[PDB]
Amino acid sequence: EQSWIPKIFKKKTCTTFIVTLCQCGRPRTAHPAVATVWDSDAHTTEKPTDAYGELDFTGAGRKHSNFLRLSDRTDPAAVYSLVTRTWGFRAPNLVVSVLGGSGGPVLQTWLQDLLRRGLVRAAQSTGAWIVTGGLHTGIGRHVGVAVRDHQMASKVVAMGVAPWGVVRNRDTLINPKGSFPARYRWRGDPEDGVQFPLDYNYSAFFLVDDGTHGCLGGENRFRLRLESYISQQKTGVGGTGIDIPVLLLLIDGDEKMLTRIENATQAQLPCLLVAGSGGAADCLAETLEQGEARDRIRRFFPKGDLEVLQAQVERIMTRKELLTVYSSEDGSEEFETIVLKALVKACGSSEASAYLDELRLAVAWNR
Amino acid sequence: SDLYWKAQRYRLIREFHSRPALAPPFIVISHLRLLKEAERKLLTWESVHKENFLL
Amino acid sequence: VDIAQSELFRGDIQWRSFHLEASLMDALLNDRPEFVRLLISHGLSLGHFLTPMRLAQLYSAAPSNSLIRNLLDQA
Ligand SMILES: Nc1ncnc2c1ncn2[C@@H]1O[C@H](COP(=O)(O)OP(=O)(O)OP(=O)(O)O)[C@@H](O)[C@H]1O
Ligand SMILES: [Ca+2]
Repeated sequence: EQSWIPKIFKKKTCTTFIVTLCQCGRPRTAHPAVATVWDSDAHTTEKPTDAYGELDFTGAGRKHSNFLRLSDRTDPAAVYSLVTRTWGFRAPNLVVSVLGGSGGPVLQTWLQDLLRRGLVRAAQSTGAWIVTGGLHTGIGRHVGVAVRDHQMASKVVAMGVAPWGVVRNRDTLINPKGSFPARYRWRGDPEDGVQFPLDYNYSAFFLVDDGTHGCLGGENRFRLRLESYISQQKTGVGGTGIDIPVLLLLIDGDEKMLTRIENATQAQLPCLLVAGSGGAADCLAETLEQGEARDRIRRFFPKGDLEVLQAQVERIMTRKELLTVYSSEDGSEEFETIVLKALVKACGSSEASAYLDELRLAVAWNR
Repeated sequence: SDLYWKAQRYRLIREFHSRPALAPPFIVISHLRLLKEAERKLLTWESVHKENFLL
Repeated sequence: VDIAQSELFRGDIQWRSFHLEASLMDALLNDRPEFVRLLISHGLSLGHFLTPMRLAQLYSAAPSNSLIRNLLDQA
């Protein structure tokens, strides 16, 4: 049944060599005989997917974790249809994405509590999809801890997206013939910098391939594409259902996060901002509540005085209706009201046909 | 007194839990014959309820 | 304590674990439940904070000829 997947999806390869070190980010013994500023598409070769399968984490686990490798230049519809149809995941009544660098090995205890209490329980009640970095690092790791903790106190499905290059122990993943089972060395002893293992809390994984040995931001384009497609997708009974709402949750970060929100805001994707998250998150919260001064302090000094960040903020404020700020309220610990308030605000309509999704969530939650 | 009895009820049960099966007149033979991750899951479960209870 | 959170933790000032380590110790020795709650609430890595020397300090802080001191002396 999976024989269609390799044909439909392709794994990119660097192919062309661009300046020992290589601009393509894959310094090997020798780039292909066929092999300036290296480009994602100009200097890449697309080959059929060779890492699709279902990971079975060593030791404790559910023995069910879909792992797929795909090129960035891929339609979000195909992956969504595959996830909905092949892997059997139910149509999500809600999908919430988590973004932010989450600087430091660990996050603030209150923030973690908010995440596990608010986000996970809310998703569990409505069976929402939680999409984060598919890596046991930074924000994605914290979410996995939250999901794991909630699971222990019993499920919730939380898919993951991560660039293929940064993944660790990719050898067991690589299988052109397919790997229905697969053993992953998730307990990777060497914390070799960029290379990371895969958190085993997530139920599915998307390995964005761009012909690189590891880099950040490669999945942003695909990530936004998938969110927009889902935002413009109906749940159940084909189109007879209702639109699937989507919300983006940002926690601290850097200019990359600021770029992501701006792209998401341009994508008509509602966004929510957590107060006290940190750099790249507090600045926007203050603006909703000089701009160069905040960038100096709210954002890191490097490029803080740069007006590119200020210009993005102005564009961000230009569509401030779509986004909003979740005030911690001294640790409110509840945000279903905040999420509903955001979605209704983002709707900006009156036909009441686009509010069924918000109504259902309002019903699912006790609010 | 009611609370005290309820408490003593355990002491009774423990006493008979370990007693040899046979009766006193035949108890002699019994005397002669006499001569992890789940825990982590459990603890997490306890804490969650505590946290909910306090909140 | 309310003043400290209102003023010292209004958010206009950052903080560090080493900054709060001394204050935490004082609160524990002085029996300030509200403060210790507040300090821990401010993202303090307790595990990395506690030290056997500090632990000894706390026990040494027993009140005068307190019963605990008698037990410690006997120990
Ligand atoms: N993909 C992952 N990689 C590493 N650790 C993970 C991953 N997913 C979950 N974890 C959990 O994160 C923690 C990793 O740190 P570490 O293993 O040192 O901690 P631990 O729970 O005290 O166990 P250990 O005895 O293995 O040290 C463990 O709890 C591990 O179960
Ligand atoms: Ca809607």
